[PDB]
Order: sequence, then C-alpha cells, then structure tokens
Amino acid sequence: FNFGIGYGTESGVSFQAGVQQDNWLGTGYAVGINGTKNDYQTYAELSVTNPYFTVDGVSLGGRLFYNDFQADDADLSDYTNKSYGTDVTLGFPINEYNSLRAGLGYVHNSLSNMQPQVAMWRYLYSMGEHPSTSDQDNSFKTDDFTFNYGWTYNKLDRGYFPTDGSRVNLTGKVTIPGSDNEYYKVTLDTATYVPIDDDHKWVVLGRTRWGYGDGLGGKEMPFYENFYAGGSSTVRGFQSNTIGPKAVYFPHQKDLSKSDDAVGGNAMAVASLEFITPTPFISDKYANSVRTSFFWDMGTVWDTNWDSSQYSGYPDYSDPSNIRMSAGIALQWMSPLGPLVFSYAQPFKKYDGDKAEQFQFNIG
Amino acid sequence: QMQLVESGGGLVQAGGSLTLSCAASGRTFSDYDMGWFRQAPGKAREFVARISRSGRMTSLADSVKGRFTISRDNGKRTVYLQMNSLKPEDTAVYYCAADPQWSRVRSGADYWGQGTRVTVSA
Repeated sequence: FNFGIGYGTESGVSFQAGVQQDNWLGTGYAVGINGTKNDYQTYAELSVTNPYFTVDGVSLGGRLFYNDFQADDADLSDYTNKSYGTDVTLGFPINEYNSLRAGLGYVHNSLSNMQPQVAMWRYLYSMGEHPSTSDQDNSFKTDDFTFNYGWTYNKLDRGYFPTDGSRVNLTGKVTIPGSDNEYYKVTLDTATYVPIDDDHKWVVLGRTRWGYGDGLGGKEMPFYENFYAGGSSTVRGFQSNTIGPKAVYFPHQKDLSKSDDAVGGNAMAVASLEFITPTPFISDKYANSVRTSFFWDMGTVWDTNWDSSQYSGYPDYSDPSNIRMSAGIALQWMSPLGPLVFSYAQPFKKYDGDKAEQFQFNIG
Repeated sequence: QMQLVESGGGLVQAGGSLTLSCAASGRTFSDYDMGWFRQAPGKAREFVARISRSGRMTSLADSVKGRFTISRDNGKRTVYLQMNSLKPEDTAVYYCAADPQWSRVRSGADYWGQGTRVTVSA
C-alpha cells in the first residue's frame, strides 16, 4: 500500500492510495488498483496491462473505473456526475521521445442536482429532451462508447526543474455509433524551455493549452465534458475554473438571473510566458534547489453555441476575444513535505465576473 | 388504442423491495413519456415518478427520493418501478400512465392502467 497526501488551492486536501504489481504471478501482466480523493472528486480504478502485446513492445492495457464529481465543490454551477466505465488501450512506442495511443472506451454518466439554467437546458434540448424551466429534480443518464487517441512527445532534459526541450500532448475522443451522446473533443498541451545562458540558470518557458469539442448533427457536446480555465495550472491569479461563461438561471416558478457561477465551455485557449531566474537574496547552495519565475499568463474559454440573438442584454459568451491576463511571481523548491510551489499574481484583464485569487499554492 | 397493464404488486415486509412492471400494447410506446402514480385508501391519486420517451430523463416525488427508481425498455414496450426500503406508508394501488408531454405526465395523462396493489406490513 502506497499512500500520498497533498494540499493546494486548486483542490484542497488530496489523498492517494494504491497497489501495483508488475509481472503478476509470472504471467507477464501488471495489475494495479488506485484511488484518489480531493474536495470535489473521488476516483478509483482497477488496471491490467500487458507491456508486450507484441514482441516489439506494443502494450495492451485495460481499465475499470468509478468517478464521483461534485461541480459546486469545483467552483462551478452545481451538478453531481457519478460515472463508471472501462477502457482498452493500445500503446505504441515510436522512438525514445514519441509514443502513440489508440483505444476504445465505455462510460456511463449519471447527472443530478441540476438547477434550471440556459446552457445546460440547451444541451438537453439538443438531445431531444423537453425539460421544463422549473424542473429542479431531474436526473439525466447516458451510455457512451468512444474511440480515443493520443500522442506524446517528450524531450525535456530532466523531469524536475527542466531547463531545455519541449513536451507536447495531444489527446482526442469521438463517440462511436450506438452512444447516447454524439460529439468529439480534442486537447493540445505544449511546453518549451529555451535556456539563455550556457549554465541554464536563466530560462524562458512558453506553455500553451488548446481545447475544442462539438456535437455531431444537431446534438451538442455534453456540458459535463466542458473545458475550464483559471487556477494554479492555467491562468494564475484567477480562482480555479472561473474563466469563461457563467450560468444564467431561469426564474423560480419573471426574468433570467445572471450569476458569477462558472460553467465552462466547449472551446478553450491558454498561453503562458515566464522568465525563470536565479533566486535573489538566497543563501548559497539553496539557489540550485530554489527556482524563481516571473510570468505572464493569459486565457479564454467560450461557448460556440451561445445564441446571442436570444439573450439581448447578456454577455456574448460565444465571443472568443475576451482574453484574460495576469502577471506575477512564482517560487518552487523541494521541502520536507514534498514539492512546493506558490505564486502571487495580479489579474489585470478580467471579464464577466471572473473571480480573483492572488495567492495560490500547492504542496505535494 | 394503447393499453397499459401493470404487474408486480404483492405483499412485502417493511425494509423489503419490489419491482413493478407496466406493459404497453401497440407499437407507439416510444411516443410517450411514462409515469407512475399511486393511491392509498381514502386519498387522492398522487405522482410518484416519470421518465422521458428516450428513457434518459427521470424525476421522482420527494416522498420516494433515494428509494425508488424508474426505467424503461422501449424494445420490450415496458416501464419499470424499482421500489427499495419500503415502509408501511408506501401501501397503495400503483398506476402506470402515458402522455405525449413531459411536463403534463407529472400530474395527469391520456392513458391509464388499471393498477397493481402493494401492501407493506410493519
């Protein structure tokens, strides 16, 4: 039994526990069980993996999982999503720096605790449902089958405190005929470290994250698959997940209610530039283990299906040009309690009731 | 004219469970939102649960939240009521109902079954 605990502004206290065994019983397969829990999510999985599906090193992996997501505890407009499902994945090493993945998946989603609101109800209508704008207690359940694909490039010089190279991760998903939902979703993440000096003590880091998904035919992508932005890992200085569209609630039993409750969206773009330098005023020998950075972060999340014509007087959440921006300082080092990172950032471009969070940290 | 026939009602002990079924005649079952209602002796009929044409959307009365579940099988032209953790207050005749409209089927319907009786003893 391997345990772990962490603490941060993004998810509060995180617990992790798991067991793993390669070459179980001399069969050649690895078997694992692991779980994680934080302020808004409980996740558990069982895994079986053959690292030599072919002699060449193609791996075949299987996953059985359960997940419990509480949207309001993740700083979104409220809902509960209890899910479970399976995945079978083929993994291809291309060379030492590149890997490819292709897999098939099943997922069951059970949605509840949804208050009537424009974007969610719009998705339900696209699914052929006719919920009333005063329905407080509906549940929605779906069974989806997917094709999943991925590509990872990693040529960073080292895992901890990188100074040179790039990492790129592309991940995509599309539903298979027979699913309830019909949609696709693609994500791209990049990070590139460019050292200035031969010593690699001064480094420029550029990061990007892109995301796009949409429904097929008349259907929309499910809102419980939306992208988010804001927080320690995307746009610092903003509360986790606050960036982008906000829920518009229907009157109880009048007019609509604007809120500041983030709902995410089906399109997202985030970029960051930061200047990694030696740490001033520090004692000698601490310097190599303590990394200071000055950053400029920026990001947007938007809703390509927002019908601006129907909601006159409300913000146009389909507009992709409301780019949030912040600047600030970060410090990172290894402590007795594990990896330590914190930042002070000031948002200087905000929109649509985004919530600020200047001081953000993570331990573990 | 579509007919609805409920079955599954019986005598059950408090804490036990039961599954009701409602079978529909004809080939138009998927055209209808479906509902379960119940009527205790001396009282008016009352809403219990409903389910959309597709089977994906459901809702439940407050008195059965967390205990009852509604589902349907459009291939078998059947809607089900799964009743767990039963109490003596659940004793009643249970009726199946069908209506073209989701919002209406919470209070009434175009088509009604003849009911199936459930008795929960303490």
